Amino acid sequence: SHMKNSVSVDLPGSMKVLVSKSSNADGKYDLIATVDALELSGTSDKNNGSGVLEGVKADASKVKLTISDDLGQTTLEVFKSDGSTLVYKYVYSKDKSYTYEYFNEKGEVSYKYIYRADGTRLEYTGIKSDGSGKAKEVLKGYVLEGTLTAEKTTLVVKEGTVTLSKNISKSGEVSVELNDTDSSAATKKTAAWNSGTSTLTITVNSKKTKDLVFTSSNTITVQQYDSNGTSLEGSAVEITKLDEIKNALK
Repeated sequence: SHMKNSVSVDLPGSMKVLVSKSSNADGKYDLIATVDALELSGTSDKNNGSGVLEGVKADASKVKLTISDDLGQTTLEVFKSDGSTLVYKYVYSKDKSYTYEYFNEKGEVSYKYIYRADGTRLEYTGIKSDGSGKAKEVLKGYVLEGTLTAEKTTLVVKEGTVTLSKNISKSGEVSVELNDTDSSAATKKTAAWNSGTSTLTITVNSKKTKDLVFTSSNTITVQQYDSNGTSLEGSAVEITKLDEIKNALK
């Protein structure tokens, strides 16, 4: 793309926009960019690169790029020729976090990919009209699997008669629970969640055995209690594979 008497500005998602050095008789600035092979254009009351740019594809699809007033976010929408039914949509921030969505012929979401600033990911596949679907969380060393519903995301790990469930609410709040179908007092596992420290403490035969901590870095650590069940010993150790979570549930 080209523009007489202009300045190039770098944006989130490794995008670029050209903006005029000075305003026209109506006090406005001209904008131009090329995105995924198509030229978009617009005008703005501001001089920094922010505003709305639009274009139209060969197949009649309508494309719209919105650059936030402080340059911290970009949104790219592709609609049907009606200008309202979404085909796909993606959003980048200056910290490198990013979300991509695809839609069915009715304009309802069917797939969603989320990349967090720390490099971990959430992936939702086969999303239905009722809001349900398959869910996967991709961490450093291993992947967790489960389901999406209208209320929340639930990731599940099973070992023998024990089931561990990691819940994530609409707003990203994490809580964890454990249930064991074993009847014997000698071997049945139970647990207590502390929301104030993001920690699950496991008990067997009335005594504390270990602490599993669910950290702000999206990792899990394990640490054992002494043989009396009184104090933690050694140092906490970071989990690196799924089999090590299963080991902790034995």
